[PDB]
Amino acid sequence: GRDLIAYEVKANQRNIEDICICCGSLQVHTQHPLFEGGICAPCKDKFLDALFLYDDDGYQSYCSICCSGETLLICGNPDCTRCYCFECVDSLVGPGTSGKVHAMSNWVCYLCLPSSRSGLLQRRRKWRSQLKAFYDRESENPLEMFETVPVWRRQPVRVLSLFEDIKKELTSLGFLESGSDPGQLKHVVDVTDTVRKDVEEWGPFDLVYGATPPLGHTCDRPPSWYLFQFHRLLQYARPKPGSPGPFFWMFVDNLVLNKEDLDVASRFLEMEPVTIPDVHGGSLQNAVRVWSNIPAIRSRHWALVSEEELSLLAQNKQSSKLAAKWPTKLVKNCFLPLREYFKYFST
Amino acid sequence: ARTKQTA
Ligand SMILES: [Zn+2]
Ligand SMILES: [Zn+2]
Ligand SMILES: [Zn+2]
Repeated sequence: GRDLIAYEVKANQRNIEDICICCGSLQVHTQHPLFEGGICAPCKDKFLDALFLYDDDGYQSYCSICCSGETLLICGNPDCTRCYCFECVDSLVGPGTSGKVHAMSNWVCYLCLPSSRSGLLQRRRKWRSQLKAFYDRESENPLEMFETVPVWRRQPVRVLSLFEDIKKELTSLGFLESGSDPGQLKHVVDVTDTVRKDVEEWGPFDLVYGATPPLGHTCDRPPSWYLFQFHRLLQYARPKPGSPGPFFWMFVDNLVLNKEDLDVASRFLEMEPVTIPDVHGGSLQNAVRVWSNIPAIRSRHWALVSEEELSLLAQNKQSSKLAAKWPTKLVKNCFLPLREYFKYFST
Repeated sequence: ARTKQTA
């Protein structure tokens, strides 16, 4: 119905807010987050279905407006990750724009330029908030949803990682400067004697990461321990009640905890794990169980894996002199959604 | 612009 939408507005004199700018329908549900206009049920359920879905490339996965899986025009800015759908542009901005755009060399999306309006596309007044605001109101089991952050108010990320050194990764992700001194990352291996007072003085935190030691057991400390200490420490790390809230935490397991000692973890962390596998074309090299508050991490789950598989997968590894090489690659991209909250450092 | 499509 997209070809008709533009008529409806300049002809039947409707108010965009009355046509699902996604699929140009007339049976609206509740207005559209990002741009001026409404949303149909079938269309909304999808908007949700893919909110912070990113890809190896590093950009968002679906159309910023319609959630189309087709080809997408990407922003030319490095602060932006949003991508815009061919038809969407054309159908709402004006005809023959996706042309002009695929033409342009230095493009800046709609949620990036000075002028508020282009064609019929109208970037809401202060959307970012209205977005989350939507999330809550519209999903059926809302989760921790933190308002996003305009490119100019994005201070650097302050991280604390227990047992495992992330640096290398968040570095490659564009989260850390090149200056390895004020480096907002604190690593600490032993915390058995650490008190809430320490953590507090340790400078306030934005992200607390942490994870169990690998299969190549080098440190003798009952797995379940880590789960526990991590938990503790975290509360310390948290912020003084009522403060804004850009606050994220994650705990990872390389299949080192067992059924019991795990059903535990999930109770303390308050969320069923999210096992992420490493593919090799049919085979299965490694895997990783995860816990976190980071935007949509409960979508990158591969129910395509079975317990009885891992149990064995964890047999051919304790059967060699493998290196404690920690399976980074797995989560590296999980952190992507954050690019929308903290400062990014161009390489 | 720059293009891209994912599965
Ligand atoms: Zn629709
Ligand atoms: Zn942009
Ligand atoms: Zn679109």
